[PDB]
Amino acid sequence: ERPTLPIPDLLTTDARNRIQLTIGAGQSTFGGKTATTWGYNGNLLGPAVKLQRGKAVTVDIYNQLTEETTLHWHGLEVPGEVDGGPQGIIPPGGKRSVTLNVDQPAATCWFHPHQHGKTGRQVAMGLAGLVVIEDDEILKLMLPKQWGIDDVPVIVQDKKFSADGQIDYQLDVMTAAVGWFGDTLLTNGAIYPQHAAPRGWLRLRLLNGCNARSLNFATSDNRPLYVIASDGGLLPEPVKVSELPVLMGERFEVLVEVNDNKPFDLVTLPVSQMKMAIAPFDKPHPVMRIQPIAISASGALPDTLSSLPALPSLEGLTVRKLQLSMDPMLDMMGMQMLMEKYGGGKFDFHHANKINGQAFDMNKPMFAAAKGQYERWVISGVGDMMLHPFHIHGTQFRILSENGKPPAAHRAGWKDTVKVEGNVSEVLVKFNHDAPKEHAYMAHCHLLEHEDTGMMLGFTV
Ligand SMILES: [Cu+2]
Ligand SMILES: [Cu+2]
Ligand SMILES: [Cu+2]
Repeated sequence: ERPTLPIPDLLTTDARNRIQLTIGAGQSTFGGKTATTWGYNGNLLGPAVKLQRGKAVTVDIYNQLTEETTLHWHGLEVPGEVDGGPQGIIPPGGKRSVTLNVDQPAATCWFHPHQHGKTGRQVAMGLAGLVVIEDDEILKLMLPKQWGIDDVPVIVQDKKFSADGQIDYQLDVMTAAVGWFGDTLLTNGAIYPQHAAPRGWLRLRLLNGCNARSLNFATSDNRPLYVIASDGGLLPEPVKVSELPVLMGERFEVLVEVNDNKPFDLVTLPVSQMKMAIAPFDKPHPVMRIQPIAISASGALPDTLSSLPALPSLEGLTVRKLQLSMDPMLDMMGMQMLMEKYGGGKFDFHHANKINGQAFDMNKPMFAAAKGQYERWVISGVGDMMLHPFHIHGTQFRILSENGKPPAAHRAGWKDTVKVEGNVSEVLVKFNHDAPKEHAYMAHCHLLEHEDTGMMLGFTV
């Protein structure tokens, strides 16, 4: 009765150097009840696009939805033209082709809609896919690499459903304040699936694909997780942890030992968002069952994985300050609402959340950043106690200060997201590619309902 963990197709180019992605609506079943869902190349979620560093691929994108959408390639160091800006809106029945030039270390990135004001809803409906970047360096390590066997993507997402089974998503005052949270946890679209893993090392490419919920991975029997990669790729050495917090939109790759016939679970532990943990995420929650099989796998975990460049001197680097702000009444409303779950004048919430006192204006980039030079961006969330995972397009950056303190070792490598939660973060960013006004990059909170209600800025390079 325990469903098998679905494995996204790992797609490579055809003989024409092309990959096709179709965006469309279908049906899925959750807990025995059908729901209308959206997917790439299917009814729900999407495939994993395989890229090779230093090689070009062209992606043909067909929008079969009845509304506009866009595609954001989260974590890719690509020109702003790839996401597209206004030219990046794909009308119903429209086609968009993008040629991806992959010039960054091996990493697990992802892709998802980014229509402003509607990103939360389109992700909630089902749209997300993966990007697997490979390079020469990672292949020489002889990591677990049999996709779907000992090298497995694990996209973890919550959803809220109505009584009839349909996805229950509404961007209203309360969801704009706190985010969209559900009580049903999905793993590659399935409820508590199991994966059969050969003996030895099992590699999990973890993605927190929730709109607003932070996760904290561990195992049911407290066996450790060996973190080998963050958002932007390999760490210099594996970092062993007993638990692994993962913010919305973040990825980590971990190895876990499969050493006998005893099944065990990947779980997620309670997280305080504000300072409340709400059922059914107020105690450890299963994510998926790992079922050992008698076959042994040959993946290895070397002592050294990669090399990170030394941080440059901070003297002389441009400093950019970004102040996140939540509307005080959304902030208050959200605190009271969570306190109860845990236990007029013309206001428009669609532009109520802000950066540097401005809600996102698609026609006015806030600044231009330098191309090819390190900058220090300082992001403050001092006005409220909510979690804002801050994401910057076009770069894999280094965290200098995460929410007031130097980053943990497994978060000190390549990142595209930094925690901001009532304190101040500082990141060292470099943009290798152009993004003109008509194809501007974005920087924003990745709690999707916050960015949909104004907590985003555009910038050019
Ligand atoms: Cu994203
Ligand atoms: Cu936020
Ligand atoms: Cu974004």
